[PDB]
Amino acid sequence: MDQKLSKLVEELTTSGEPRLNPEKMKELKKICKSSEEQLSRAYRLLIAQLTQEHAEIRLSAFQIVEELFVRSHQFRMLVVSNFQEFLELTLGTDPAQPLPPPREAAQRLRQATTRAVEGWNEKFGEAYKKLALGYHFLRHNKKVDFQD
Amino acid sequence: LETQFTCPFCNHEKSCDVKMDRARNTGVISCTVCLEEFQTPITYLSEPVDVYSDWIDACEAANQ
Amino acid sequence: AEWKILLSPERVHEIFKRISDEECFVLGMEPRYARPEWM
Amino acid sequence: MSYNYVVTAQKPTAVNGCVTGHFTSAEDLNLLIAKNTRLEIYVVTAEGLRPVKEVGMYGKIAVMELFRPKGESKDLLFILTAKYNACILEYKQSGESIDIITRAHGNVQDRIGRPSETGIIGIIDPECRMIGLRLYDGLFKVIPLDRDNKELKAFNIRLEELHVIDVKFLYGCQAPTICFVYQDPQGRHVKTYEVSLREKEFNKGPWKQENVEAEASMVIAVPEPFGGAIIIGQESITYHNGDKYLAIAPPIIKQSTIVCHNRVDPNGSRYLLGDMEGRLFMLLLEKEEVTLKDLRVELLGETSIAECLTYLDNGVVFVGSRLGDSQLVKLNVDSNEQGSYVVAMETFTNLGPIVDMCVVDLERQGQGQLVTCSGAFKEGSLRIIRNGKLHIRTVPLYESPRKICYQEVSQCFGVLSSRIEVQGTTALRPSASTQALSSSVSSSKLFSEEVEVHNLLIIDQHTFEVLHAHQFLQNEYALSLVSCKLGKDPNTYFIVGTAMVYPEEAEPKQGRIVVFQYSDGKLQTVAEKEVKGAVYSMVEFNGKLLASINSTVRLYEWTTEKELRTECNHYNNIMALYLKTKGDFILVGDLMRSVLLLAYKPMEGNFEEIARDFNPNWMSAVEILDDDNFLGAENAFNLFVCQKDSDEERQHLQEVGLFHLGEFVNVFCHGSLVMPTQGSVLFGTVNGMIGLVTSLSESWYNLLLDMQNRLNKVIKSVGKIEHSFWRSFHTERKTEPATGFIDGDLIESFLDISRPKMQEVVANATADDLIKVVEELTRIH
Amino acid sequence: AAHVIAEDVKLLQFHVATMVDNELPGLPRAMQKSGRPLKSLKQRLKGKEG
Amino acid sequence: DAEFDEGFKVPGFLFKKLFKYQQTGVRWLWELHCQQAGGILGDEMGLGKTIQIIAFLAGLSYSKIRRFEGLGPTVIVCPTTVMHQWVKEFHTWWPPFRVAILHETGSYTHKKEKLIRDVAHCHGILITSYSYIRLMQDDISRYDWHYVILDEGHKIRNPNAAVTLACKQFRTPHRIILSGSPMQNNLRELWSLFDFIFPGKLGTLPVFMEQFSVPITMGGYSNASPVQVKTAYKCACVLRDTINPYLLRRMK
Amino acid sequence: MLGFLSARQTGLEDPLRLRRAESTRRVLGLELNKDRDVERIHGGGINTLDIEPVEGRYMLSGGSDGVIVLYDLENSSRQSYYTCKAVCSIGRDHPDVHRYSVETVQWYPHDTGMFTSSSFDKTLKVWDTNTLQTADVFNFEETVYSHHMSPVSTKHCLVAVGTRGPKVQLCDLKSGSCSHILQGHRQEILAVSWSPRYDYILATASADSRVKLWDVRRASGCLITLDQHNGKKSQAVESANTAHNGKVNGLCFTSDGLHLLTVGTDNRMRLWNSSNGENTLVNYGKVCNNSKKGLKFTVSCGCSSEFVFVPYGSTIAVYTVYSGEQITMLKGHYKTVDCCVFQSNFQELYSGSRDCNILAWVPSL
Amino acid sequence: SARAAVSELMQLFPRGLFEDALPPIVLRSQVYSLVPDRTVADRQLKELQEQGEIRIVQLGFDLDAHGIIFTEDYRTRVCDCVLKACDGRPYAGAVQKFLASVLPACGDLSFQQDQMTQTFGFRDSEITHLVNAGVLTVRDAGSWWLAVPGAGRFIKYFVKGRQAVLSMVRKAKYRELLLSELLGRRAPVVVRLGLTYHVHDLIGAQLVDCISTTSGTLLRLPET
Ligand SMILES: Nc1ncnc2c1ncn2[C@@H]1O[C@H](COP(=O)(O)OP(=O)(O)O)[C@@H](O)[C@H]1O
Ligand SMILES: [Zn+2]
Repeated sequence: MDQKLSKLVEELTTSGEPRLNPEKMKELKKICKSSEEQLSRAYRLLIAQLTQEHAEIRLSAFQIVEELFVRSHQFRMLVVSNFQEFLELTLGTDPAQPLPPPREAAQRLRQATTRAVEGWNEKFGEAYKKLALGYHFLRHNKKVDFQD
Repeated sequence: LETQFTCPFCNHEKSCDVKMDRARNTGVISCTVCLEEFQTPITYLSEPVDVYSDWIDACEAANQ
Repeated sequence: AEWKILLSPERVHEIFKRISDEECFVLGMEPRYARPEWM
Repeated sequence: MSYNYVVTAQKPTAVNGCVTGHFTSAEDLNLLIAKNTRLEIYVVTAEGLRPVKEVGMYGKIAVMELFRPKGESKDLLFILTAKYNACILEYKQSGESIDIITRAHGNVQDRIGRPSETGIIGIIDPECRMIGLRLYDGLFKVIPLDRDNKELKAFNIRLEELHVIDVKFLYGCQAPTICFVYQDPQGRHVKTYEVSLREKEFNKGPWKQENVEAEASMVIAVPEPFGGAIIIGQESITYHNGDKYLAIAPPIIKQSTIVCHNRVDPNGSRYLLGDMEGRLFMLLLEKEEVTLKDLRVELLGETSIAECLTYLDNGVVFVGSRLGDSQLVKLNVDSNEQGSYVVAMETFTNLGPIVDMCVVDLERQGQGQLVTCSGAFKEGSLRIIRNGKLHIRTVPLYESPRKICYQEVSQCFGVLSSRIEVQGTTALRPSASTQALSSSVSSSKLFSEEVEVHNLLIIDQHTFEVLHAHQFLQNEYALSLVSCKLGKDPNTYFIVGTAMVYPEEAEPKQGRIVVFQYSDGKLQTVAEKEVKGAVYSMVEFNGKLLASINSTVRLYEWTTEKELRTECNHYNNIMALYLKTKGDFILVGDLMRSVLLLAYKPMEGNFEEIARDFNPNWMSAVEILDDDNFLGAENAFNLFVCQKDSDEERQHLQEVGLFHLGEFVNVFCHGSLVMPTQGSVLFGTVNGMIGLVTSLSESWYNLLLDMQNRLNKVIKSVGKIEHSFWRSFHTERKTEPATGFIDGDLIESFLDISRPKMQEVVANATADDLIKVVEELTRIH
Repeated sequence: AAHVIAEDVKLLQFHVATMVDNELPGLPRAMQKSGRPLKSLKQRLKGKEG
Repeated sequence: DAEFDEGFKVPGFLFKKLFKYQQTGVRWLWELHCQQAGGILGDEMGLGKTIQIIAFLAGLSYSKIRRFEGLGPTVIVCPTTVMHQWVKEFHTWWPPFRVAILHETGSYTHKKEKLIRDVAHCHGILITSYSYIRLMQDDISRYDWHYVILDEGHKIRNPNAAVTLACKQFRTPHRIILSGSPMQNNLRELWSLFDFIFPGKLGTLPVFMEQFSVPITMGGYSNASPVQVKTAYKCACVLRDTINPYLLRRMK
Repeated sequence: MLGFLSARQTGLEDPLRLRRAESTRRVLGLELNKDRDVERIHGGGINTLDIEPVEGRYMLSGGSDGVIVLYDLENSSRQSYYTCKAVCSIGRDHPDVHRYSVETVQWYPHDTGMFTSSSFDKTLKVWDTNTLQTADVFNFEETVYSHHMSPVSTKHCLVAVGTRGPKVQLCDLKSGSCSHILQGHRQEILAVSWSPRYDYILATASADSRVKLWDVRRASGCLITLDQHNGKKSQAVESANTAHNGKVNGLCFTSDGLHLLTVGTDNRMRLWNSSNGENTLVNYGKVCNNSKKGLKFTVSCGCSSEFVFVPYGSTIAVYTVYSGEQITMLKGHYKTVDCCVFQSNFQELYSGSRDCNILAWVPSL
Repeated sequence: SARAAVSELMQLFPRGLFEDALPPIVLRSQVYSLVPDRTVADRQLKELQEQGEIRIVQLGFDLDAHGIIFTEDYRTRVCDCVLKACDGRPYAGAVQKFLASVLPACGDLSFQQDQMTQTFGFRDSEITHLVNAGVLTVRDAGSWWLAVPGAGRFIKYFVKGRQAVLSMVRKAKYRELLLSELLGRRAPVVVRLGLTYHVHDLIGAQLVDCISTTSGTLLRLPET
């Protein structure tokens, strides 16, 4: 049951939709709720898609990741495992690895990920000490404007 | 003028080099040894020695 | 020797000194009156 | 800083080492038995053992080997101490005077090193040229004998294999040769080497390595006629001689591992073997013209669990047992019609590992009376102690006790007992739990090779017979036990904290508090309470039940519904194992944080960390002496006395007295065996030592300290071992000189020395006053 | 020292080179009294009046 | 027989003839040998040192202490003036030793190189003058010697003299220097000496100049400033601390 | 675990068994701070940490921004969860702060009344624990990459200093004589260590990629010459011949000074016997280092099997020393890790990285 | 045991591709692939090398490249090809002396000048004779590595094949790919040595993550 998952994430990502299609979003939600190794498979899909060079695609992948994060618990451990690389690819903290074009998509990704990090710190921050550390690290070492 | 400068922190001479991304009007200076990195805007007149001297003031100003 | 390595005369003499008569004859160094390691 | 006085109520009795030889005289057949700090000299008479001397080492006797150098009339004695005090001793009897002289002495401790897993092993070359010691991993300390040292100089020969299981010196070797079994990732192996003193290094062995049984755990050096050595595995037995490879697999040994051995014949054609189970076996080497032909194993019979045995003569074998009473037996040529050729000749009482103990004023006299959970698996028995000398009784259980408590209202003892079953499950022998007057099985709803079974045995405190045995659930361990009445109703209960043991988890996560009431000869299940962890300890606390779940100490209340209800919890604990009480103060013995003085606040109804010691000591007991003096015995055989200090600094307890008792204190208990000193707390130990600790006054402490200094200046130790060093507080990462304690034995030895020695000691009051004072100190025990 | 031997082989090389070729670009001329450099075997045979 | 720390035994009768200070010196010298470092005998002229060295060497060979069993092929660099004195003293005090002279006078009457080879293969004490070492440095420095005792080694104070560079070739760590005055003009002599016996201790030469030669020497001038005098005093104390173990300097 | 308690009470097994088994079981279950948090005082990354030897309470720490901070680790509060305060500090306003990143800081062994520190400003200041004033300095001609005082010497008090110059300095604290140098290396010396077993055996490693075990009493350079392939032939004293194929920026003697662990910029670690320098062919796989300066790591003590806590990128990688198993990886930092220390009393690890954080890993349950 | 593993891997060598001029070569990393216990693999390889069955040669293309060759394949191919192509030109005798004296004696990876000048009486002329034979190559001044004549062809093919295989894994989805899928796939023409050979090498050097899944062992690129 791996082909359909890859297909579905492919349509969700490659479409470049400004907003996720809710019906296939719900299909993904239900089908991922089916199994946990399949949840990891979806996570791997998202990580692979994030590296690909397009800001809109990365925005879609990050939005999916945020949905799963807020919805799933094991997904939280799984992503906060590599929170380092996740922040690197979304925030573009390393200048050596900037965010691809378009510029509008990159800025939207920046704003959305800042807000998502803030919300996660508010919600699960105590539950994942590494999240609190990452928030603080962003706030001071990188000086990310959370009020923007 | 010359381009490699003593790291202000690890005191290793000629260990800092600069990357002037003229596209974004931003230049980066990075200490290869201590991996310290300083970011700052540049204009079409700016030079590495101008960028470096922004770093030192940033170091001292924060060190106040 | 950059790809910035300060290459030494002894390295050079050892390298040259192994060259055979035929390759140096190809280079034009006539092997009998000019051997590249006597440089 | 605090003031205390310990003393030996009863010397240790278990044996950890015994060797037979000619030490007292060249002709004497001497049997030397090493009780923990007592080295008892006997002479093997035609019948029994004739005592000739007992002496006090300043050191736990770890190694003891008799050897006869070239030109030496009678065997010399070499003994090592756990603190690595080395000493060679010689028997010199000047008529009536028996003078154990110190030929050569010294200390051999390396400054830093990982003390080896299997403990110190000391072996001597058969030709008596050198002494080989294996103290630390990777090194092999070698002490030459030909180079006559009065100091025991040594040197180290690095050992490329780091995990050695056993090592022996091979016979029939022109140069000293060592065989050892070592463990590496590939499995267990055997190798040999050749020691070269001049080079101070090994050389290639007479024959190359070889792959052995997985559990090859012993090596037996065969004498010259056969040469080579014999490896004993858990399952098979083998013999190697470089080329000869004899292997056997007798199934009879598979049930229990062979732990000990002793050669019977001077030529070594006959060997004895004992297992943990106590079955005594015989190994017989068949020669062929000589070389080795065949290996044979035969069951001679069963004995006490033999930690160490030695054939004396004439079929007389001495069984030295650390777990049960030491035995003297006769090996019959003919079986005893039960497959057994062994018949018990003599038994020496051994208060086994005193796993738990309780004082009772039985008979309602003014004299205390101790009842101890002595013994072990098969030797499990109860001893009863009184002054009459110390009287000793016995009550065999044939199963290990774990805790004991007394219910005077019920006139019985709550004795946790446990047995082993091999298979559903089958009991190996008929024990006390299975032989009870009445029995029942727990049927709880909270939960739904060879295995252990736990039972609660209700014992008459008059006749010492099993009134009841309420067996527990399957895979349940009854850990702690207390007899008391809770809340406000008058019923005195037997409360049993338990745990759910399964092989798949290291830490039990499931346990239940069960309250029983023994009445009408029957144990009724009054109540229950599931908990999320084992209950390592419970104790009454002012009408309430203070129980110790894995890492949470909580106060339980006996509700009017006859049920447990938590009041409060405290969590800053690694593992709260040992608990004691006096007023609103508790003393929590952490597994490694060593104390936590928790005072219960009733006006709030919770706990407060009044203070804590931060030295990481691994506790084995705990007890409150006074309102502000706390005793604790760590696992490394030391006593430390913590006193409340005098800000947050007030939170730091202070270790005021430090002392190396040399034993493993299993239990403390307030009381006194008898009808100047304040308080009295008795402790049992692993080696059967029973001791008493008491307080003093300051001037008395100063005087006694001075007297001890004088005695040390005067009395000459066995191995020239300085007393202060012997009693110095010692740990793997620390070492401090003893303070705040007055060694009982040394002071009480003031009497048995001659008048010039007192006058020398009392060179600065008179000797008679000190004689009176030491008599008074002797009075308490 | 690595840097001292670097300098001393630099100096031996310098002396040989200025023995057969004194006028090198950037490098200093081997000096002599009266304020004048030396004359190498290449100046002996360079040009007019060589 | 006198018994030292580990295994060094000197015959008792030989020990008896020695004075207190000389036997103290023998103990110190064997301690040096234990550390495997060189040393200088600082005893003033005539306090008696050839006796000390002969006693130590005889005890070492006698002790059979552990390449070399006991004493290996040594060499004694001495000025020409005292060579036969050396031979006489060796014969008187320890006649077991084979002492063979490498000199034109000599006692060989054949190729010298044969003599050096034979002494090396015989564990003998070869004596020679500085001139042969300067000339035969190739031949001397190939035989895996054991000791390189320098009698009146203060000749070596010139760091770059041919004799100095010649004698600084022996690879053994046991280097002995005999001179009651191991500094005669200035600190550079001290430097070269401790270069020969313990190459690392004082730093490289220029470092040594900067660190001690200037603050010490310049502070002794009549016009020295008091602060500079205290500086020189400090540095002198430090240097004496540094070099203390390796000079044994008893006065008359 | 109850079986161990039974065996210990009955005298079946020595208490040693339980102690070391439990210590190992705690080290395996190590994970990020449930119940600690280190106060934040450093503006830059933390280059070094050094828990005191005796009583293991106080913990120096040397920041990349020149400040030293002295911590307290004991939970003086009454709560289950607390923080490690800072006791004092050699701040930036102290008259004797280092002008640059502090590269090494070490307690004085045998007594907490002192601590030594080194920095890239070519100075090795010798502080007082109590008065907090630099009671000495050794000024050097090149930057000081690392130092180390002997951990066992009751006699000598030398202080090896490995600088960017090829000379190993041996300063003394007893009357200060910084002249001594060990001749033989060829480039920068990125790490030095004293043997814990033998007083005088110093092992230094240099960017020219070989480690050399000196004896500092001798006058014959080095003793042993570490060679990857441990072939038959022998060599003189140089930094050459490749203990590693790249810069060697790490050293650690195992707990009792027998072997010798060396990480190097060729992404390898090697366990060498330290009696004969014999590469014992344990391997550990591919351990990532690319630090251009010294790399600090540690080994456990009082555990049944011996571990090593080697930084690995931004993660601490735990291996078993003698077997090479990769037990686990600790993933809690965001930049490269630079120093880790081990608290042998309670089997706890503290880790410092460039991200200006000092995390605590404590055993769970 | 490593001995088996090297045997099977040596079978995978396509001898025909190098017209039997080159003895078959196995990379130590591939030995790690079949023997996961890296330490035991190294110990047993050292055991074999001491016994003299195999030689280890520094291939140079990576500092961690040690090629493993059976000693008899080495002797056979070198004697045959070198002496045939060099019948008459002088270094044939010198190479014969080398194969007769050094290789049976010391299996060491590098050769230093002192050893050949003294222990083996080789001259500078003979050392140059060897160097032109391809049998030695310069490590340093007066230092040389053992070598196989003609190894450059194999090195070039191996390098291009490795990078091609890594690229193929990269271009698969996730940067992931199942091992069976890779092996069954049609090999690129650049990959001249066969895919199993290169796959073992990649797995052994930890260049590719081996993930045991329900469908088999998946290849994933570790995150760089
Ligand atoms: N214990 C002694 N017994 C006999 N002669 C001695 C003794 N001590 C010193 N001498 C003699 O004193 C003289 C000076 O000693 P020597 O070592 O030759 O000169 P210096 O003391 O200047 O080195 C020698 O002749 C020596 O034999
Ligand atoms: Zn820097």
